[PDB]
Amino acid sequence: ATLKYICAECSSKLSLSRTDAVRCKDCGHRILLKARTKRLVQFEAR
Amino acid sequence: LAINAKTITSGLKYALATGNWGEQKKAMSSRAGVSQVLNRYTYSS
Amino acid sequence: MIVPVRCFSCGKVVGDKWESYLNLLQEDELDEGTALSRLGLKRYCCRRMILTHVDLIEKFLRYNP
Amino acid sequence: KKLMAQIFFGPTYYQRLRHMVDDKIHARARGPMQVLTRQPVEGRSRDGG
Amino acid sequence: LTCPECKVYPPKIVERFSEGDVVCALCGLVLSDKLVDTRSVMDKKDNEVQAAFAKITMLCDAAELPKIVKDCAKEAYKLCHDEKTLKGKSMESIMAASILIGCRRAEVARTFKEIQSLIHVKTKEFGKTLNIMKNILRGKSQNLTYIPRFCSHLGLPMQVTTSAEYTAKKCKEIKEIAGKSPITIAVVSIYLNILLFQIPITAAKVGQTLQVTEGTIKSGYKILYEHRDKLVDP
Amino acid sequence: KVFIGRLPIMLRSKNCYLSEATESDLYKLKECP
Amino acid sequence: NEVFSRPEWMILTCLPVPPPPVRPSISFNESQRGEDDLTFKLADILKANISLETLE
Amino acid sequence: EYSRDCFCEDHCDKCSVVLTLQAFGESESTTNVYSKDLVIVSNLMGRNIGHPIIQDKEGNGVLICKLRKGQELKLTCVA
RNA sequence: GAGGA
Ligand SMILES: [Zn+2]
Ligand SMILES: [Zn+2]
Ligand SMILES: [Zn+2]
Ligand SMILES: [Zn+2]
Repeated sequence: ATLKYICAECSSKLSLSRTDAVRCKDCGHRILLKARTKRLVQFEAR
Repeated sequence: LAINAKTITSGLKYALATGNWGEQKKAMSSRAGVSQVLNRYTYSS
Repeated sequence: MIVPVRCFSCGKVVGDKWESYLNLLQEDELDEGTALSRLGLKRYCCRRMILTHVDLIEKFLRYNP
Repeated sequence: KKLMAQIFFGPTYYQRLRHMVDDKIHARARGPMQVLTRQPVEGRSRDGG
Repeated sequence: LTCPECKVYPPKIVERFSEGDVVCALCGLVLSDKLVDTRSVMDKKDNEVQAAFAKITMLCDAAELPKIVKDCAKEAYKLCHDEKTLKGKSMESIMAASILIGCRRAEVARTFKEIQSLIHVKTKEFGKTLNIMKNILRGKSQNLTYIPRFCSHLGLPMQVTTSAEYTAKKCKEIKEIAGKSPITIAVVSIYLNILLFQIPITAAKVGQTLQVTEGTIKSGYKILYEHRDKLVDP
Repeated sequence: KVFIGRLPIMLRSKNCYLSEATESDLYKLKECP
Repeated sequence: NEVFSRPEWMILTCLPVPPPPVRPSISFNESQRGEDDLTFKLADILKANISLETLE
Repeated sequence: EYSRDCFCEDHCDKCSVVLTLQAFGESESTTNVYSKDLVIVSNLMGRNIGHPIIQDKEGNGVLICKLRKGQELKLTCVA
């Protein structure tokens, strides 16, 4: 799916507004990752 | 009943985090230089 | 980490020889002198590249996510 | 052409130290100044002179 | 601060702090040349204020409260700090009032009984004092937080806690004697979840741990068993 | 019985979670062996 | 010296107050501005002097 | 054609060859990613160009990367 | 702390 955050511990998916900041709802963790973009980043082979 | 744990807690923590071996009120009279920040530049370092 | 391609100085591709090198060691019990020479790494500019590699990417592969 | 002198030659372990130059290059052409003494600020990270 | 040349009343300017100048982004004239970087006991009536500060600080220590809660309570005390509507009130009632003020404002759930176990306030003069103090601060100018505290105090896992969370969320919409002092409702939701589970924390331990009635729990449980219909997520 | 203070723990000291754990766990803890 | 240094001037009775620029106020947070060290010392001298006048 | 000579906006089939790569750690053991996994996408116009050279006797070329389980790698390249 | 030289 499209993504907004990842639980660090459970390594699943998630989405949140400016609501809670925590709680991998399953593990209830307190650290989330920012769910890598989709900008199709460009790279230079050198 | 009414024992200030924060005394020991914060005292230990502050001392470690700065390394001024002494008292939190001891600024310079406390011996300093202990408790550095674990150079992790290269495993052997 | 993973094998480098292309022995730095020499330029010869070596990024493919890694598997076979390991195989020689395990299954053939071969001696890495002769192992290298078997893969054709004649000059030490490449022999260095293989012999001394360190395959950390293994130990990276063990963190679950 | 061949060289008239032969060359010592072999592998050798070399370790790359930190402080690449890009962290030393530094140039100031009238940037910001301190508060107390109104001389240029200090530290290249702070645009110092 | 305006561009003499370009002369637009709201001046579209830029600060080239790296050069330490200020520029009329329109015409390019520099406006200001050197930009100063800045980035790095009885004679004062604060005697009572600092006595309150010290007692507040030691109380915050005892409660293990966050520095933000400590600051909020200190600020609330400073906001009142004197009034006829206060009129004394033992100087401990106001401490407890401002402490609960700080905790609520920083979103910390704290029981009047816990606060009173910290401070002898007689709890009734405390009620009046907190009322007047809240009103004063309202002039001078959300109950879910209690669950995980007790979940921890009873040693309960996070999925149990979120089950309780959803139960309490539906509690508001399930009048049919929903709350009426919803601390009882929180504790009975906890009891619902543990009874849904197989946890040997039978009512005695929870009651003696949370200083709650052994009977109000089953009083709530009576309607809770009927209410069981709207509580099954998975 | 009575709480007092809070002691920082040297890592892998007898009292640390890691003190006895094995490799695979260490990995699972995201902690380099 | 007669004109510039008479010994009684070696003991202060009036006190000059160096203006702000000598002791500027660092605004190291953006709502409040930590005052210069000297300014605290001046507050202290002023406090004590006030007190002595009171006690007299 | 050298890209600096092709007028197309940065690449075309007269000045480039597009490769692509997808890998996924379906297995439980480590999934190697070899050069041979590269796949041409752009049209070669029948020019003997761009097949990754495979001197390896085992048939899979350079070892590009290793994948554990859920790790997925998917990118496209221009030659 | 760091610290190069
Ligand atoms: Zn999680
Ligand atoms: Zn070579
Ligand atoms: Zn202008
Ligand atoms: Zn083209």
